[PDB]
Amino acid sequence: CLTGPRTCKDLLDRGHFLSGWHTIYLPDCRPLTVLCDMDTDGGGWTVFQRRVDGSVDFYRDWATYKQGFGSRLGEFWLGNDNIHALTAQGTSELRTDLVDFEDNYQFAKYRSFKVADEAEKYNLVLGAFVEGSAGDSLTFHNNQSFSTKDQDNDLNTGNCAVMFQGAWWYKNCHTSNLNGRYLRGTHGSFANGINWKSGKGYNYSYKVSEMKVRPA
Amino acid sequence: GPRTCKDLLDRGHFLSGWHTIYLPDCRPLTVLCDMDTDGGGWTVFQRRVDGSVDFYRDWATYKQGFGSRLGEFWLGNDNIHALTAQGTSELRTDLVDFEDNYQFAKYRSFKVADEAEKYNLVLGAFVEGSAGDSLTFHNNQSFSTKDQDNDLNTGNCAVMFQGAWWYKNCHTSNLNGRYLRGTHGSFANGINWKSGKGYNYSYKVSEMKVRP
Amino acid sequence: PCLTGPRTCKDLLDRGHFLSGWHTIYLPDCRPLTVLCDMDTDGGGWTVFQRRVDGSVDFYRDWATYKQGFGSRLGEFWLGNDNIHALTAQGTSELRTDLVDFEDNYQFAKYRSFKVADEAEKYNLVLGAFVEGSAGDSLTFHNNQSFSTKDQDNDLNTGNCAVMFQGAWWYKNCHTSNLNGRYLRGTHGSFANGINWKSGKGYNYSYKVSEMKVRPA
Ligand SMILES: *[C@@H]1O[C@H](CO[C@@H]2O[C@@H](C)[C@@H](O)[C@@H](O)[C@@H]2O)[C@@H](O[C@@H]2O[C@H](CO)[C@@H](O[C@@H]3O[C@H](CO[C@H]4O[C@H](CO)[C@@H](O)[C@H](O)[C@@H]4O)[C@@H](O)[C@H](O)[C@@H]3O)[C@H](O)[C@H]2NC(C)=O)[C@H](O)[C@H]1NC(C)=O
Ligand SMILES: CC(=O)N[C@H]1[C@@H](O)[C@H](O)[C@@H](CO)O[C@@H]1O
Ligand SMILES: CC(=O)N[C@H]1[C@@H](O)[C@H](O)[C@@H](CO)O[C@@H]1O
Ligand SMILES: [Ca+2]
Ligand SMILES: [Ca+2]
Ligand SMILES: [Ca+2]
Repeated sequence: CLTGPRTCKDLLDRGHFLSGWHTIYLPDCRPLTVLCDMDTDGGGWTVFQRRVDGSVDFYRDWATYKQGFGSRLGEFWLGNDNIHALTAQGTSELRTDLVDFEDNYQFAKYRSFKVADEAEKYNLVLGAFVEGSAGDSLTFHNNQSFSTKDQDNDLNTGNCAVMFQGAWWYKNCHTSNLNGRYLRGTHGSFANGINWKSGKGYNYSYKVSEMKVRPA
Repeated sequence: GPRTCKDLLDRGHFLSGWHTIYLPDCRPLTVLCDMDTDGGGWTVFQRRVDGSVDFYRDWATYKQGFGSRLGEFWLGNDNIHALTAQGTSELRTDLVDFEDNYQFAKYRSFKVADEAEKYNLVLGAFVEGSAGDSLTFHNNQSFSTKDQDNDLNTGNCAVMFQGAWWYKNCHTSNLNGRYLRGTHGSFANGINWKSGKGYNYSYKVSEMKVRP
Repeated sequence: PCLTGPRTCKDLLDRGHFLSGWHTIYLPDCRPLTVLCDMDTDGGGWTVFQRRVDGSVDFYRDWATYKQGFGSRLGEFWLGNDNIHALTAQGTSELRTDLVDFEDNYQFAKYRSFKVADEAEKYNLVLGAFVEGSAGDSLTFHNNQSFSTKDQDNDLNTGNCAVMFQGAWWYKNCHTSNLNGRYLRGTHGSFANGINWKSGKGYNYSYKVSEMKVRPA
């Protein structure tokens, strides 16, 4: 409803100062309950990805990544249809917040972030890297289909989602793997964790990870 | 508008959480929906997770419900009846020990009568379960709180085992017992499932949930 | 809609919401606000305006932030001083403090009345009789005190209490309680800069859980 809230940004302007699950209205005016981060970097971010404790299985198939999964009480992926619905007219920016197991925070911010629809297999349109202490380990994945174990759309003679137990805009294969296994800090296994290459490397799996959008 | 966690899943709520539904009498009830386990679409009426909430409670409290949407809770006997009376609901219990071993038992049908009949347990055959069958034993028995004794033992099961349950003479499951945190010396007064981890082990997590 | 609907967590309990959680109530001015209702503790029906539970949220914050509120419905939060005032402006609500240590010991402390003035009077605290509580009175001490943050010193100490004790509070000179202090996780060497309650576990112990909540008497 034109005079209803359509982003976490709106809700903030309208005086909801507490982070939490609010329902918003998408461009097409269908209602959708989302998590609003009202605290970080000015606040007003819609969170589409959350990892926090390893409670939820993220090594999932296409249908599952399509529709979303997890729990409002915990970890979740908002779902690719929704993430597209939310970024349709790409004027909204991306923030990535990582917290390690000693509670050290790092992050990264992009100017624009858009995922295409299923027809173009949730393609990643990412505008410029603006800054962040995590370094830029997403640009590398610009202009690439999203792949999962049962649907391969990567640039690797093998199946990247299996080789790195995740779901992602995989090329050959990745520099970031935020949907990887919740490995809890330093791990021997190679690059199959919640990893950000310019952050804590290919052998460290963050304690917390959030991916979130706001109109620019 | 929706009448079960099952409906909500059908209409495309894929994320577990607290949604409001509509009882067949029509009072709306905000319930926890487990959209993940075993196909999803389960309404959770009991959750233990961390020992934050006191479960050694009286009749009025078990009647109306207690605890926190943020944590542990009992949905309340009136609601559990409202919720399982009309049409047939299937039970299912998920159990997690402190060494993270997942377990369950699952029943064809599960119904609790109203207060007049003491929220009596009406249970169907065991479908399957790695936790074994530690509930059929309690079928056709009244509910008992500490302050109310409907148990078929001349002592007071509820107080001997500090919980609440359709206690008989007395129990082979005690999912509303004390949050004892794994192995305990004390006898059968924990979150215990006899064919599961035994009378001397209190699970880390416990959930009781229903689906059409 | 402002009239038909609920105005306190007490009403909601009366209306048959038996489960603790976030419900919307209507301020005396008709503005909707989403509050946390503790339907379980001490008869139930309490509106929670402060919660600490895991150390996930930064509480060492400025005036504007304490004014408007901050944190997460999923976790820790301060409801905001304007709201806490809005809620107690009619002067007839009981205060309850629920604390839990890292041994799972539960202590509480209760007061007959609790009111914070508006911003003009710097959220001045008006507190009534200590009714009882296993945690001891560590609040009466802070009667009649303005609320202070790091960037706005309104205390009775030639120095800055919020800085020294890394929190925010009705600091006097400075405190016997510091429930908005740093989440230090049990025993700490540093002096009185934790989630501390002096008559409770002392100046060198930071509780695992803390909640401050109100209910119409
Ligand atoms: C709350 O505390 C105040 C003082 O604290 C200030 O105000 C509060 C609300 C906050 O803003 C704080 O930050 C401030 O620091 C107490 O006020 C005092 O009360 C006592 C009585 O209990 C008064 O004592 C009287 O003194 C009078 C003397 O003449 C004049 O003195 C000064 C000038 O020197 C003048 O400001 C004052 O108003 C008098 O005109 C006299 O009437 C009589 O003999 C009596 O002894 C004292 O004056 C008050 N102080 C101030 C700063 O005005 C409140 O009592 C307390 N409230 C409660 C309920 O406890
Ligand atoms: C873990 C996962 O994502 N797999 C699914 C579901 O999508 C599959 O269809 C099913 C196999 O028929 O397993 C599960 O039920
Ligand atoms: C809560 C609040 O308003 N304070 C902020 C910011 O303004 C501060 O500079 C910082 C202190 O280094 O804490 C925070 O980052
Ligand atoms: Ca391939
Ligand atoms: Ca008896
Ligand atoms: Ca000062």
